[PDB]
Formats: sequence, C-alpha cells, structure tokens
Amino acid sequence: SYINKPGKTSAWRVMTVRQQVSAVLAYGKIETTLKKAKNTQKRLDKLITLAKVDNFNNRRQVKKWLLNTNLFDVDQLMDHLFSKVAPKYEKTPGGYSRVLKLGPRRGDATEMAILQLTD
Amino acid sequence: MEIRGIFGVKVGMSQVFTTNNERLPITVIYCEPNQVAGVKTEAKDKYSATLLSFDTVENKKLNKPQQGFFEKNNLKPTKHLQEIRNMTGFEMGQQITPQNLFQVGEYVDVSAISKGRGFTGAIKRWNFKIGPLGHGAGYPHRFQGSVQAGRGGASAQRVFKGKKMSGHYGHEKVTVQNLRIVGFDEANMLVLVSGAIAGPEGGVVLIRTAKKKPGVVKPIELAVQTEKAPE
Amino acid sequence: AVQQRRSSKHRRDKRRSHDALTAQALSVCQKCGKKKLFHRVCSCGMYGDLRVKKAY
Amino acid sequence: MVSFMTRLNVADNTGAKQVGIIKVLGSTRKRYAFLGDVVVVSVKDAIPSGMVKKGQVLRAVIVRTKKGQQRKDGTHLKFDDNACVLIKEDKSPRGTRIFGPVARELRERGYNKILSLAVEVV
Amino acid sequence: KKINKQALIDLVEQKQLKAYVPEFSAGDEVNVAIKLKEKEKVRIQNFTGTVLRRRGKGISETFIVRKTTDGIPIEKNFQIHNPNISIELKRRGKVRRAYISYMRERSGKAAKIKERKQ
RNA sequence: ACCUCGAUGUCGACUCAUCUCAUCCUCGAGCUGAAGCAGGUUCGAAGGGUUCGGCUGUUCGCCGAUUAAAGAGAUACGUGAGUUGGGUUCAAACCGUCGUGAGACAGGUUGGUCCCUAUCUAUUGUGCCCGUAGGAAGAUUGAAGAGUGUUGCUUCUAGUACGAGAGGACCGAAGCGAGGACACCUCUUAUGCUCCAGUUGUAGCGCCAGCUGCACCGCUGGGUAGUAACGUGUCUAUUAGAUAAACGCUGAAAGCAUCUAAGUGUGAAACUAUCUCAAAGAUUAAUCUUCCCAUUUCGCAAGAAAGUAAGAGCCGUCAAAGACGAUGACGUUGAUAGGUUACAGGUGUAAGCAUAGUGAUAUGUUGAGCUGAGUAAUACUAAUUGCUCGAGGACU
RNA sequence: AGCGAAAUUCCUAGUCGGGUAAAUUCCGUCCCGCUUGAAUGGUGUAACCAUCUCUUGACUGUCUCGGCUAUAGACUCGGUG
RNA sequence: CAAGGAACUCUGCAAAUUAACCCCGUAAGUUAGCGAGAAGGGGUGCUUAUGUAAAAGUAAGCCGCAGUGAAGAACGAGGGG
Ligand SMILES: [K+]
Ligand SMILES: [Mg+2]
Ligand SMILES: [Mg+2]
Ligand SMILES: [Mg+2]
Ligand SMILES: [Mg+2]
Ligand SMILES: [Mg+2]
Ligand SMILES: [Mg+2]
Ligand SMILES: [Mg+2]
Ligand SMILES: [Mg+2]
Ligand SMILES: [Mg+2]
Ligand SMILES: [Mg+2]
Ligand SMILES: [Mg+2]
Ligand SMILES: [Mg+2]
Ligand SMILES: [Mg+2]
Ligand SMILES: [Mg+2]
Ligand SMILES: [Mg+2]
Ligand SMILES: [Mg+2]
Ligand SMILES: [Mg+2]
Ligand SMILES: [Mg+2]
Ligand SMILES: [Mg+2]
Ligand SMILES: [Mg+2]
Ligand SMILES: [Mg+2]
Ligand SMILES: [Mg+2]
Ligand SMILES: [Mg+2]
Ligand SMILES: [Mg+2]
Ligand SMILES: [Mg+2]
Ligand SMILES: [Mg+2]
Ligand SMILES: [Mg+2]
Ligand SMILES: [Mg+2]
Ligand SMILES: [Mg+2]
Ligand SMILES: [Mg+2]
Ligand SMILES: [Mg+2]
Ligand SMILES: [Mg+2]
Ligand SMILES: [Mg+2]
Ligand SMILES: [Mg+2]
Ligand SMILES: [Mg+2]
Ligand SMILES: [Mg+2]
Ligand SMILES: [Mg+2]
Ligand SMILES: [Mg+2]
Ligand SMILES: [Mg+2]
Ligand SMILES: [Mg+2]
Ligand SMILES: [Mg+2]
Ligand SMILES: [Mg+2]
Ligand SMILES: [Mg+2]
Ligand SMILES: [Mg+2]
Ligand SMILES: [Mg+2]
Ligand SMILES: [Mg+2]
Ligand SMILES: [Mg+2]
Ligand SMILES: [Mg+2]
Ligand SMILES: [Mg+2]
Ligand SMILES: [Mg+2]
Ligand SMILES: [Mg+2]
Ligand SMILES: [Mg+2]
Ligand SMILES: [Mg+2]
Ligand SMILES: [Mg+2]
Ligand SMILES: [Mg+2]
Ligand SMILES: [Zn+2]
Repeated sequence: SYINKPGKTSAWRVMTVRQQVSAVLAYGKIETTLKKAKNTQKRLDKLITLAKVDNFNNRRQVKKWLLNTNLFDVDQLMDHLFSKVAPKYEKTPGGYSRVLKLGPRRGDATEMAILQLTD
Repeated sequence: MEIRGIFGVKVGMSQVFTTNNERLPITVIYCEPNQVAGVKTEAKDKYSATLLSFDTVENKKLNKPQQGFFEKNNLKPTKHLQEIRNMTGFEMGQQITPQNLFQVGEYVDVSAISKGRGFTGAIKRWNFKIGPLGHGAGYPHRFQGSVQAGRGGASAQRVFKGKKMSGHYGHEKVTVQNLRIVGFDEANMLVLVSGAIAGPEGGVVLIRTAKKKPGVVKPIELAVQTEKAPE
Repeated sequence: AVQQRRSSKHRRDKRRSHDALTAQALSVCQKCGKKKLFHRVCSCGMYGDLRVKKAY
Repeated sequence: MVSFMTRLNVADNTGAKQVGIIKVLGSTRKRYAFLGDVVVVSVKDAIPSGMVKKGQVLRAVIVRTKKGQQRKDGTHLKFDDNACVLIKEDKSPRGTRIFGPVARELRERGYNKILSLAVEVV
Repeated sequence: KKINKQALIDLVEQKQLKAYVPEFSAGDEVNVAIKLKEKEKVRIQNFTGTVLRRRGKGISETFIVRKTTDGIPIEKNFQIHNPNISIELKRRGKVRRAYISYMRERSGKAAKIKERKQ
C-alpha cells in the first residue's frame, strides 16, 4: 500500500499542542478529544509556571509555543498571560488546569473532554 | 535436601572491584526480614516445606480472609505468601534474614519472573533465521519457517504439537543457578548477588540454595582503596 | 483461501454468541436528577458541585 | 573482531603488506578472532625483497584489533587497525622485528618471543 | 517501606569509592599508572595520553585515554574508581564538546588541543 | 498402467525441521598378524552434534583450509494458499546439423508476467461461559507432560607404563575455549521523530539581536529512560536405580567342564529419576488454611413474599502488564497518573550586559542555561457522594 | 585463404600457461574442425551500446547477524459495507 | 547500524561511493575526428583591506567535528563475444 497519508507526525503533534494551548490561554475552555486534552495539559501547566517571573527570557521561551488566535494576537496573548492569567496562579503548587470527560460524539463515539483553567 | 530460601525485591544493578583484580557486576536485592508463617511436616502432610510471609503492609490493605488467618496465627500482616520445598529447621513465627541463611560467598540460585515482552514473532522468540532481503524477495521476510511435516495421506498432514511459532514472551518464571553472594548489609537489609537477576527493578525475587553446588562456597573479598586526598 | 463447505445457520450463531452488548454503568446527577453515564459531566454542565459548562 | 576474508596489515619485517584471513582456526564455526587468536592466512600484497611470496598460505596470530576487547578489570583495549604477525609451528615469529605495539593477551597464550621482540606491550 | 532504589545503589557504590577522584574535562592530558601484577611485585606502567570522554555517575565512572606509539594510535577505556589505577592530570585543555570523537579522525598537527579551560 | 487430464504446480537454492539405523564423532565391549602411540574388524548404542569457501542452475562432483566428525536415507526424490525462478518447457533472435521446403534437434547461446483478505481441522498464544454440589479469598501435592543433554585444547599425573631405540600411555585432577541455550543492561557498542548543542537556505514575529514553520527528524556531533548484541552473568554438571553388548563368582542337568536353570554380581552419552518450566476441565474434577451465611410470616421445603454477609464485577487513574481481553497497583481512610519542588544522568558555559577588536569574534558574569520517559517527596488537578451480581449446603 | 573446443566441439569439466588458498565460468595457445570457411560472406577494426560475459579499486546491512526508531496499515471503538 | 566488506546470490540484482563551480593534470589505441568530465588531485564559510562597471581573484584575521555546511547534480579501471 502506497501514497498513504502523511500521518500523525511528531511535527503535527507539536503543532496540535501549540494550537490547543494558545486557544485555551485565549478563551479559557477547550472542547476536544480526551487523549488530546491529556497531552495539552502538560504543556499548559509548563507554560503557566514558567510565566510566573515575567522576565524577557521567559517571554522568549513562551513565544516558541504561543500562536495567533481570534480573540488575541501573539503579542496580546503575551500580555493576557503574563498580566491576567499567570499572576492568579502565584502560589498554587501546580494543577492549574482540569480535564473532565463529556459524552461520546454522535459520529465517532470518541470521548470528548473539556479542558479549563481551574480557579 | 537442606534447602534454604529467602524472598526479596530487586532494586538495581551495580559493580564492585574485588581482590585478585576482577570487576564483578552485581545485583542488589532489598531483603526484608521474612516471617515463618507455617511449617508442613513429612509425616503429617506427606511432604515437608516451609511457608513464609513477607512484604509487610498495613491491615487496611488486606482482605478479610487473609487478615483473619494472620490474626489467628498471630503473625504480622503481609500481602505476600509463598513456600519453599524441603525447608526445615525453623520454628513458627521466627524472623529470618539472609545473614542467618547463607554465607559470605556461597553459591545460590535465583528465581524471578522475567520481564514481559508481549506478542513476539518467531525470530525474536525461537532464535530463528530471517529470510533473504535482496536478490528478489517476497511478502514474508520475517518468516517463521515451513511447518510442513508431510503432504499426502501416508504422512502426518498436520502441524506437530509443540511447534515453534509466534506467541507470548516474557512474564514467566526463570531460574539462574550458581550465583555467588558478594556482601551483606545488615543496616540496610541489603544483599549483593553476583551476575544478573531476571525481572524488572522492584519485582519479587527468590534466593535459594543452589542444587548444583549445595555446599560449595567460593571465597570473595573486596578491594580497599589505597588513594590519599591531595598532597 | 475460501470455505470449501458452507457454514450452517448454527455455527454462525455460535460465533455471534460473544457479540452481545454490555449496559454502560449509569448514575444520577446530584442537581437535576436525570441519568448520566458514570464519571462524566451531565447535560447541565454540573459535575459534582462544579459548574463546568453553561446549561445545554 | 577479525572474521573470514578480512584484509589486515602485518606488523613485522616479512615482505607482506596486505594479508587476507582464510579460516578462524580453533573449532567448528568459530565466528570471530579476538586478540591472541591464531588464523590461517594468504599473502596478497608482498614485496620483492621478502621472505614470503604472494599467494602462499601461512599461519598468523593477531596482535591488534579495531573493535578491541575488554579485560577483567574493566579496561577496554582498542587499537585503530587490525594487525597480525606471521608465526611458525613452534609459535615463533617468522620476522626478526615487530612494528608498533602489541596486546598482552599474547602473554597468556605463550607467544613469549613475540612479546620480547615487540617495541612496547600494552 | 518506601524504597529509594537510587539511594541504596549509591550506598553500595560508596563502599568502594575513592577520596580524591581528580577532575578532568574531555580534552585533557592525564598520566594513568597501571599497577600491573606479575607473579611478584608490581610494575607501574604509565599510559600518559589525551582524555576523550568521561561518562558515568559512581563506581561506574569511566574515561577514555588516547595514545600514539610508533604512529599507531591506541584508545583505552579506564574505570575511574578502580584500584591499582592512579590518575594524575597533567595539562588542562579547551574543547567545545564532551565526547571529542574527531580526535580518532584528526591526527598530527591537527590533533593538538589548545591549553586553558573554563 | 490401478488413482488423478470439469488441473496432484514439476529441478535446484533459502527458512523450518522431523523420523529411521544399515553409526561419521562422542559412549561401552570382544578378537587382532593389538609392545606403546596410532590403527583394522565385529557387537551394543539414535541423547546431542555433524563447518566455511572456489567452479557449475545445479543434486552430484573435483579442489582449498579447518574440525571430534564433516554419516546413509525417508518424509508427493518434505517444504512456491512460505520465498526465489538461476535450470527445464511459450511467443523473439542467432550458431552447428537435418529437411527442396514450411520447420526440427535430452545440440549451444541472449532475453522473457510465479495470483488468493483462511471457513473447517492441525498448531502457537490469550480470553468469556459453565462445571468441580453453599459461596469467596489464599497456599499446596502432582496423574499425564514439555525443555536442555555437543565437545575440544593446554598443564599435572609422567617422559612414568611399554619400547634396542625412535616414540610414547590407560585411569584420574586442574585451567582455558568453540557452538548452542536462558537472563540482564554495571561496563563496551547500535538505536533512541516533543532532549542538548553547532549550522545552511528561505518565509514570518514591523527592524537588530533572539526564536518559529519548511527543506530525509533539513544536515551534522553527542545523548536520558526504554529496546538489543557485538557486550557480561549463568547453564551445557553430578549422582542413584534397572539394563543392552561384554565380563563374572558359586554351581548342576551332562560326577569333568560350564556366566544360568535356582541364588548372587559388574556393566554405555541409550531407559527411569536427579536439573528448568507448566500443570486438579486429572469430569478419576485432589489436599490444607482463613473468612461470610446461619431471619420474620405464609406453606411447602435444595418451596414462596420480603430478609440477611465475605467477595466479585461495572466505571475512573494507570504500567512491573499488554493486539483486544486478561495480569498487577490505586480510587480521597490515596501517592495510581499528571502538575510543582529537589536531584540524578545527558548536552556543554545560555539570553542580556560589560570589556577588547575596525569587524567577524574572544574574554568575565558562567560548570552557566536547557532537558521526553529517570529517582523521591508534595493532594494542587484527575481517580465523585454511584450501580449490579452475590449465602443457609439434598440425602446416603 | 583466413579462423578454429567458437553464439559452432559429441567425446569434453580436451592438454598446457595466466588470473585465485582453491576456477564446469574468463583470457592466450595447441587442432582427429564427428559437423568452420569465404557476399545465407571470411578475417580484423578506432568510437558507440538501458546488449552479453570475466577480473578488479572505492563503496556499502547483499551477507557473518541480526537490532532500534517514525509514520500508514494490521489491532480496538463508532458509521457504511 | 559497532568489527569485517561480496564471505550473499544464478549475477555486486538492489543498495551504497562520486556529484555543482573554479584551479592543476590526463595514458594505451585510432579511421587523427576521438578516447576524455579519461585516470588522479586541490579549493569553496564569515570579516577586514586591495581589486573591478560588477566581479572573479589576491593578502591578513576568526569560528566549527564538518563551510556548493540543507535540495538538485557522473562511481571507476582492464580483457573478450
Ligand atoms: K492428469
Ligand atoms: Mg519536518
Ligand atoms: Mg509480486
Ligand atoms: Mg520487500
Ligand atoms: Mg491410510
Ligand atoms: Mg496420515
Ligand atoms: Mg437461529
Ligand atoms: Mg464475534
Ligand atoms: Mg488392463
Ligand atoms: Mg493418487
Ligand atoms: Mg475439481
Ligand atoms: Mg486446485
Ligand atoms: Mg497450489
Ligand atoms: Mg546397530
Ligand atoms: Mg537421560
Ligand atoms: Mg570471485
Ligand atoms: Mg522416490
Ligand atoms: Mg521435492
Ligand atoms: Mg532430501
Ligand atoms: Mg524416479
Ligand atoms: Mg505447500
Ligand atoms: Mg517451493
Ligand atoms: Mg506467492
Ligand atoms: Mg498448496
Ligand atoms: Mg529463466
Ligand atoms: Mg528474470
Ligand atoms: Mg522461435
Ligand atoms: Mg540445405
Ligand atoms: Mg492430558
Ligand atoms: Mg547504564
Ligand atoms: Mg536576524
Ligand atoms: Mg550410570
Ligand atoms: Mg566355574
Ligand atoms: Mg547397576
Ligand atoms: Mg455425568
Ligand atoms: Mg509519576
Ligand atoms: Mg552568555
Ligand atoms: Mg584451413
Ligand atoms: Mg590460427
Ligand atoms: Mg566461451
Ligand atoms: Mg586452467
Ligand atoms: Mg552463464
Ligand atoms: Mg579462449
Ligand atoms: Mg555457415
Ligand atoms: Mg555463399
Ligand atoms: Mg572474427
Ligand atoms: Mg542497448
Ligand atoms: Mg491511522
Ligand atoms: Mg468497524
Ligand atoms: Mg556496519
Ligand atoms: Mg570498515
Ligand atoms: Mg560467491
Ligand atoms: Mg554460497
Ligand atoms: Mg545498479
Ligand atoms: Mg577508457
Ligand atoms: Mg577472438
Ligand atoms: Zn444535571
């Protein structure tokens, strides 16, 4: 069998994580598949804890992950993260995000999951 | 015969340098004090064995029948129970440690459950040969090997029982014999055994007297470093 | 390779004997009462005492 | 680990620049030859002023290996080229000198003449 | 009954570690004195050469020393915390990596490492 | 010329082998024109082993170098719903020869399509249901079985026994290996696609610097955990019983003799065990220990209505496990997973700043910064306050 | 005439020399050429060939000898079938 | 993909080496046209200065294991039908 689809490559996985984490930081909720939310959670928590010092080095580190969204750009998402979201989690020992399971999709029966910022 | 046995958990592998200038790889076994939970006699049972209890746990992590047995026998609650054949000479309810069982450098054998590997093919399982890769080839490259015994009514016409094909590999008991004990650590309750021990790090391990060399004890001593801090 | 003999209507059902379905475990929501499959957010977006999503 | 049909260099004065392995002497299906092993070889690149001629089948012992081997103390000896010296039935070297260093595994398997004629043993 | 496996392995390794264990980087020249034992006595054989790598954590700490005799380059892997072996750092050199593999490809005037390091 | 022409694919090679003994090696013995060493022949013995290459499609065969040995056969001259198509045997073309010719040759040469998703049975693994007569959780014995079994060199015995000499032992002991097998990752290597660093082109972040996408993971040098050998640990022993060939002791039939008829021995890698693994669906369904059942009424009792527990399952977090089941750990009375903290290992002095240089760049802060899985703590997040199944053991 | 064990040689793996540790293939030569041979042409020939055949340097997983990683399948779930 | 490098196989099938530009050098044979990109080698990055219409080049310095740093670029020799 040949002329197969490119597939879930490592680059595709990193880009998928980037898109979901940018969206979850912009809006605050993501309705995705459970196995994708359980992988985006790691990057979300890592970004939030590294964005707690607010130095230019930390901005350069985050910019390798953030992407442009509808509600914020790549530069205003930075201001939202470092001034609104991250300062809230200033003394929380990890676990800033929660993943909960919704019902199965009508056309896939796959388990959906909502990823949210735990207040 | 007079078989001595102890139970422990493998924690990892290291090396030690010894006198006579050898570098000996060793396996480290954390051996908790084992408690003799039962003794079964030849006359009353038709065989003789000793069943110990090890890997102690709190009472809330144990089922009702097992905790009832432990409280009836007046023993420390443990989640692991197993026996060794032909182990005699130990009173019920006595703590046993490998220091009282084996010597400094005697030969022992070790039994442990092998590391699980799952559904493996014929080549990885039975050390079979792989088919040719170049000069033209076919769909089956990692072929198991022709299972033909006889074609025709005057011959077998069937795959012989016990054939060598793909299947489950790993997670199976295996014993390695004639391993020399290297050192005892009373404070850390830590046994050093030469060679490699089967099983993943953290699994259960049974140390028994070697049936090939029951009384043989080959001397082994470590090396004392002569170095001195900077002059 | 193909069957040289036709499989009857009995071997077919014997193979299908293991094709039966299982009833998924269900529970009752603690704020509206409707049945939801266990360990999952209900229809009101109310999981336990936490408002997850806006009401349907 | 020198194997069947392996071209290697000769570290002695005998006129043989390139030598090819024929058999790993010692047993049936002996796969490899480590330091101190004896092999049967054929001279393939020689010189006019040499004791051996091109095409002769002779017996040699290996002294160096690129792969290398590990000793009991844990030291791993590793050279940068596979070398062998031509020996006689008595285990005596055919050449009058040995070029470069040789291993100590020779010492275990006799070969005292080879060690005494070497530049430095390792 | 929590078992810190790494700690127990460290204790077994400490039983036979050495006190000094002098330091050296990748590109360093050291003098290794092998205490070879014959039937009697010891013949201290020096293996001065250039280091190429130092890997390991404890009793399994090993380093690679490269030497050149009669134009033949020989590379030798020692264990740091091994008795009858003495290491004496001679020259400290500057390299930009931890495993300087190119030394087994570059030779002659191009196999000379500049001094100094940080 | 009995089966098959409404099709039984035919040589050789590769992979996997199994069986027989008319035995090539290893093991035991009798005779010898057997001094010793090395042989010859016969008897017993099938447990294991029985090499790599050059030429040829080759089987065969000759030759080279080893080995203890490079055994003889059968299994559709085993094996194409396992591989190949070199050979034979399609269409093309030529040479030699035959034919007036079209054409032909077990004469030669170049080239030339090898399909099938496995229903039953056989086999390798892994499950559900039920039975084992109350239920459940544990620990066992072992009827019937499976796996391995190869062997060399050196030293000593001992230059002793024997032998004019040359040469050169049986028996026994030790050390080191080759092949095969099991397990493991401390060491050496291979790999290590969300790790580190260097670096090219281009497009972006408005520009420099610094990053991101793409170019085989862009390329290159290393590399955590894991997976493996080329790596390192172990095994390939030993012993007992009954024996084959063979040798016996005591002994008659047959006053002698005689291994045999009674009685009593010796005796092989063969056999039965000792070694490893699995095993009570062994329905002939075994044994031991612990725990939980021991209601109110009506009538009908291995009867009803309700009514009584150990345990198990559904669901969730998982990996010492794993195709999916299953196995194993945990589910708030918790460290199961993620996150956080600290550390290990790996990479190799981060960005920024300051100095120096005209600049590329070097130096100091700086063994700095970064880090997928690794080690251990920490309920911060996810394992909810849920549902179902489940017991009085007939009588003899 | 030329060529000759040949795309031709049955006997034949013809003899000898070279190439290899070892060469039914290859190169040169020998000639009882069963049955070579001169326009169905004979013998040579520089260049060329997705032509055939043999030796060789570098090169490599073709192989000693197998091992690891990533995708798409296979495998599990939902839909068509 | 460590060591070996055709030991594999009917056959180096397939795979692997080389690959662009510039500067040296290039045999036997021949129909004198070729052989021939023969074979065999070296350099390529960045900065400063000199060079030019632009260059190319030249001199000095700097960094890396590696400088058409990634993509696209001929493997070769010998004998025979
Ligand atoms: K027919
Ligand atoms: Mg990419
Ligand atoms: Mg095909
Ligand atoms: Mg293929
Ligand atoms: Mg019949
Ligand atoms: Mg039959
Ligand atoms: Mg029906
Ligand atoms: Mg079904
Ligand atoms: Mg008839
Ligand atoms: Mg028939
Ligand atoms: Mg038919
Ligand atoms: Mg048919
Ligand atoms: Mg067929
Ligand atoms: Mg016989
Ligand atoms: Mg036996
Ligand atoms: Mg050849
Ligand atoms: Mg026949
Ligand atoms: Mg056949
Ligand atoms: Mg046959
Ligand atoms: Mg016939
Ligand atoms: Mg078949
Ligand atoms: Mg076939
Ligand atoms: Mg086929
Ligand atoms: Mg068939
Ligand atoms: Mg053909
Ligand atoms: Mg073909
Ligand atoms: Mg034709
Ligand atoms: Mg005619
Ligand atoms: Mg049975
Ligand atoms: Mg390690
Ligand atoms: Mg820039
Ligand atoms: Mg016996
Ligand atoms: Mg008598
Ligand atoms: Mg007997
Ligand atoms: Mg019945
Ligand atoms: Mg964890
Ligand atoms: Mg810096
Ligand atoms: Mg003539
Ligand atoms: Mg002539
Ligand atoms: Mg010919
Ligand atoms: Mg010849
Ligand atoms: Mg041919
Ligand atoms: Mg000729
Ligand atoms: Mg003619
Ligand atoms: Mg004519
Ligand atoms: Mg001609
Ligand atoms: Mg052509
Ligand atoms: Mg897919
Ligand atoms: Mg489906
Ligand atoms: Mg390789
Ligand atoms: Mg090489
Ligand atoms: Mg060949
Ligand atoms: Mg062959
Ligand atoms: Mg090709
Ligand atoms: Mg030419
Ligand atoms: Mg000619
Ligand atoms: Zn609700």
